[PDB]
Amino acid sequence: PRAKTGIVRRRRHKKVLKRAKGFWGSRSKQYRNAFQTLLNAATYEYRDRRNKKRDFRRLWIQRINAGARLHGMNYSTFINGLKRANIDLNRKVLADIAAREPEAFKALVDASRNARQ
Amino acid sequence: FRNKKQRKQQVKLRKPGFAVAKYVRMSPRKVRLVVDVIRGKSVQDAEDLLRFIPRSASEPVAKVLNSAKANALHNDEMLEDRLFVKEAYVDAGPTLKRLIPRARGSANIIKKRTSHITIIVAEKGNK
Amino acid sequence: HGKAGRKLNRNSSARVALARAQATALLREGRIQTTLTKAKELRPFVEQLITTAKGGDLHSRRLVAQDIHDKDVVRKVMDEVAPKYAERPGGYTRILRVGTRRGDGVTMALIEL
Amino acid sequence: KHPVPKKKTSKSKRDMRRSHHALTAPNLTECPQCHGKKLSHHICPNCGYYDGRQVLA
Amino acid sequence: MKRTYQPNNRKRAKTHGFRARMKTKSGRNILARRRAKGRHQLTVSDE
RNA sequence: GUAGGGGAGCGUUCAGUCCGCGGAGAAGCCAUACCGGAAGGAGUGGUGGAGCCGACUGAAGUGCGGAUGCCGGCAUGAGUAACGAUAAAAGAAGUGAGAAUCUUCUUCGCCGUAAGGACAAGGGUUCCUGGGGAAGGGUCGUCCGCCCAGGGAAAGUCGG
RNA sequence: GCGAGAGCUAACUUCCGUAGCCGAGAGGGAAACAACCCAGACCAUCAGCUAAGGUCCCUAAAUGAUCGCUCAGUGGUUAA
RNA sequence: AAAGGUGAAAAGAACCCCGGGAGGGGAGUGAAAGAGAACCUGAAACCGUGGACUUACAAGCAGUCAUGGCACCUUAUGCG
Ligand SMILES: [Mg+2]
Ligand SMILES: [Mg+2]
Ligand SMILES: [Mg+2]
Ligand SMILES: [Mg+2]
Ligand SMILES: [Mg+2]
Ligand SMILES: [Mg+2]
Ligand SMILES: [Mg+2]
Ligand SMILES: [Mg+2]
Ligand SMILES: [Mg+2]
Ligand SMILES: [Mg+2]
Ligand SMILES: [Mg+2]
Ligand SMILES: [Mg+2]
Ligand SMILES: [Mg+2]
Ligand SMILES: [Mg+2]
Ligand SMILES: [Mg+2]
Ligand SMILES: [Mg+2]
Ligand SMILES: [Mg+2]
Ligand SMILES: [Mg+2]
Ligand SMILES: [Mg+2]
Ligand SMILES: [Mg+2]
Ligand SMILES: [Mg+2]
Ligand SMILES: [Mg+2]
Ligand SMILES: [Mg+2]
Ligand SMILES: [Mg+2]
Ligand SMILES: [Mg+2]
Ligand SMILES: [Mg+2]
Ligand SMILES: [Mg+2]
Ligand SMILES: [Mg+2]
Ligand SMILES: [Mg+2]
Ligand SMILES: [Mg+2]
Ligand SMILES: [Mg+2]
Ligand SMILES: [Mg+2]
Ligand SMILES: [Mg+2]
Ligand SMILES: [Mg+2]
Repeated sequence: PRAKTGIVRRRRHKKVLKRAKGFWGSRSKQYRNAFQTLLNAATYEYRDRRNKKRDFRRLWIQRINAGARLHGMNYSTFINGLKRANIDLNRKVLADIAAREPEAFKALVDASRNARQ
Repeated sequence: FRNKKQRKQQVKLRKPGFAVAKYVRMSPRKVRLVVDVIRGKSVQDAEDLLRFIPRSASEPVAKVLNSAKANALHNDEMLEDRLFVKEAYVDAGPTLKRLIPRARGSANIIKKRTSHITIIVAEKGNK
Repeated sequence: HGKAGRKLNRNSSARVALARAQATALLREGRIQTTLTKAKELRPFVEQLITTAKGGDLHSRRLVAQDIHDKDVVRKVMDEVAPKYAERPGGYTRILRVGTRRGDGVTMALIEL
Repeated sequence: KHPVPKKKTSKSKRDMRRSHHALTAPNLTECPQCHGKKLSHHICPNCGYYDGRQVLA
Repeated sequence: MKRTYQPNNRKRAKTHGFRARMKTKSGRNILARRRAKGRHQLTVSDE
């Protein structure tokens, strides 16, 4: 008995083309370029998952550095005197405190400096 | 309603303001070129503009605007002195392929595009 | 670039054989239908030919006899039309732009007396 | 010799090329006598009226 | 310039025809081996 | 984790068998933000018009982006190049639904040991009348060597 | 990279030996950069410490601290 | 060589409408004309009309990932 593709291929293909939208030109419309575009897209997804884990960390950091400096502290010195008084805060939170909660950041500062000297 | 079959029974399709130049021997893009000026304009305007556009596809296009106006006034009981070009477009027909000889032995597929010219007339009022 | 005339994508021998047959009919029948250009080509040459014919003397009739080859027509402009044109200094012709056409899609014109 | 195109062109550019091919609409007016519509400086085609009558109805 | 095919009725027939094709063995053979392929065009006699 | 060996499975058809659906609508197709670890598979909505899902088992022409792969369709180049000899055309008149192109007229231009005429070879109704205009015509066509129908070809001395 | 031969103590050179690496290795660093320095990615996280390598701005992190040098932009390409 | 399919049955569309026509818009038949003779489904490339959000100091394997804007609300008001 013979068994044409009949259906399967159109199936596979559409799957890709439905992943494949928003894509500029041919990419969103022809299979090969679509599936392809998606190979690379794969690479970018994986890496950029861990990557965003980096990037956010960076962001939090610069916000804290700011905070410290807003009084007279370095990031490194603030964070270090916040290791010294053992104030074991996540730094994401520290950003949050720093930019949305003023006088709190103030206190955490005075603390870090105290524990530093 | 309930069944699709029941809807089929009950309603029928009426086409309001619509007519169709089918299988017309002219290339789509050309004919579009005329038609881009008709669209959305005081339907009589279209009859005038189409007397002084100097392209070849003026005439089949106008022919279809009288058909629409016709079908719109008669078959659909509309209002001449307020009728207009709600829609206008053209798409491809079955394109008509024949061979031309060329230098040395070579040959060539030369395509005589057809056009489905189509206009939809309508009633234009502001309030 | 002070040059002057039309080449009317014909040679130079042609150019003449034309405006000579065209003057021949414009004089032969008061007005003609013909391309707007070839008209603004036929205006001042017919016109000048009017001013040759407007003169009486045998000369002027051989002068005309050169450009307008058919006797009847010559005789017409000589005897009939040119005299009629006496008191008028110029403007023995005028030009009218009608419209388009199918094949060539060219503007078109009536040129008359 | 024999220059060809390197890559097929896109729908996008191609239709940026066409960006001008757009026809200009005969700027028309209504013709004081017979009442169809005339082209400025030409004969109103229905009657034959440029100021009196010329080409005929 | 001038071409391969310059028709000649007598040539055509005296060359490819039926009295001709039957005159030889391998032409009998051509014949029936054509017939089998259901030729309407049996032979240039049949033009 | 490459060549490679091993492990478990997803989907396609045909087949045996059971659960069973279907004109209050099958398959196929179309949309989507649900589910599964993945091959995949469900819900509902629109299409369609008469067939089909599911489980278990069996057998395979059983899963394609590539092969300057094969068939077909449609894109690019492009409204570009070209319209096939630089012998040349004008005006009037007519016809038609529509005419630069078809039909009259009057001229002009070109061939004239030809670009005239008569045969042969080849072609096969292309001839004539009346009609047609899809396509063939390198544009247009009311026209034609194209389409339709009807007619036309006559030998004792020519030729066999 | 270390050992030698052929070379011109030439080669992104070639022919052996030997370790690691790429091949079949992603991740950070060396601007960029198969081989080099750190390091071997089973998925998830908007969580923390470090390595090589860094901390004026681009660009995360001391325009740090003290004892000095060079003033040539050396740094940021060679010799008698 | 490529060539297949209206409907259950021709009941094959009298008749009015724009056009020389082609083609279409009714009507009328049928269950359906979302079957009308280029007559079963009608995928994709490919060409268009409309609409949303966008785009004329910008450097690009066209993605990814983060955030803001705007829009929408039938596995769908939140992980959207
Ligand atoms: Mg990390
Ligand atoms: Mg009914
Ligand atoms: Mg040839
Ligand atoms: Mg020219
Ligand atoms: Mg000469
Ligand atoms: Mg079965
Ligand atoms: Mg089946
Ligand atoms: Mg392929
Ligand atoms: Mg190539
Ligand atoms: Mg152009
Ligand atoms: Mg070009
Ligand atoms: Mg050009
Ligand atoms: Mg050209
Ligand atoms: Mg020619
Ligand atoms: Mg010429
Ligand atoms: Mg006459
Ligand atoms: Mg008439
Ligand atoms: Mg001609
Ligand atoms: Mg001859
Ligand atoms: Mg004839
Ligand atoms: Mg034609
Ligand atoms: Mg007629
Ligand atoms: Mg080597
Ligand atoms: Mg290898
Ligand atoms: Mg690496
Ligand atoms: Mg690296
Ligand atoms: Mg890097
Ligand atoms: Mg290297
Ligand atoms: Mg360190
Ligand atoms: Mg910084
Ligand atoms: Mg009809
Ligand atoms: Mg749009
Ligand atoms: Mg700028
Ligand atoms: Mg801008």
